[PDB]
Amino acid sequence: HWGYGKHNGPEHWHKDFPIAKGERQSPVDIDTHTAKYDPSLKPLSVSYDQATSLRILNNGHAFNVEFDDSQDKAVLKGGPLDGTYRLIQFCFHWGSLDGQGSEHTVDKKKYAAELHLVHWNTKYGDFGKAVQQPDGLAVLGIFLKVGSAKPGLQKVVDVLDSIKTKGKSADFTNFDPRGLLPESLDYWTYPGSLTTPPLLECVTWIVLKEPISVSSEQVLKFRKLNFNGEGEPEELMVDNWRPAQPLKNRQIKASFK
Ligand SMILES: [Zn+2]
Repeated sequence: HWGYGKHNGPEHWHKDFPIAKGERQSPVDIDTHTAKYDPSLKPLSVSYDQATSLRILNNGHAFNVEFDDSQDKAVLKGGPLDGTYRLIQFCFHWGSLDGQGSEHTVDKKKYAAELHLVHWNTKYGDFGKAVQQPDGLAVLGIFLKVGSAKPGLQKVVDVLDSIKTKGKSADFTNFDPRGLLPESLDYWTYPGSLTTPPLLECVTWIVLKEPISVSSEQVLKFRKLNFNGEGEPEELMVDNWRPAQPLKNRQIKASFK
């Protein structure tokens, strides 16, 4: 099935998921000289006080940390959103080298990595139904650059030996996602999609202008993960990002001048 390699990477995806060639695909390039500052835009409200992380998983494409989404413990609201979106997971994408790794790009620039805090619209009852709705998901995307270390990522880095290969998971309780946010919540926003199959166009993307810094030692530990399962030839999990897709008929709004 799908991956990032020459035989099953982003250029092949459309054969199984034809929406890959659609009108609201993600990620995109964020052109800061055409993104418009938007007045109707409230500030973003991140309410992650009650967040409960469940498990971390190497799914053979990335890793995800999964969250207890049985109640309003961790919600995103405000900004461009209507209603209340519950955090269900975060996924991470990164590169083989520091100059690539992000899915979204800003003025064609690629960051070392990109995190997604994935939330589903409470009015659809669950994630399954949510993803079938054009406004069903809100994804907060945070760029990472290699500079100093992020302490709130170290928990994650420290568990990665336990999930080196596809299929492996580990308990990951009491992880605080607030520790993955930059200082500023200035953001750009646009309608798009999942960046991995099934690539459904159900996403209000909210991409933060301010990147976080991670150490070279932190990102290096992501690059030691594996795409393959235990007892298969070792294939390092790197470059698990989809490249920027056609903007087509969409405007990217900025929450800031
Ligand atoms: Zn992701």
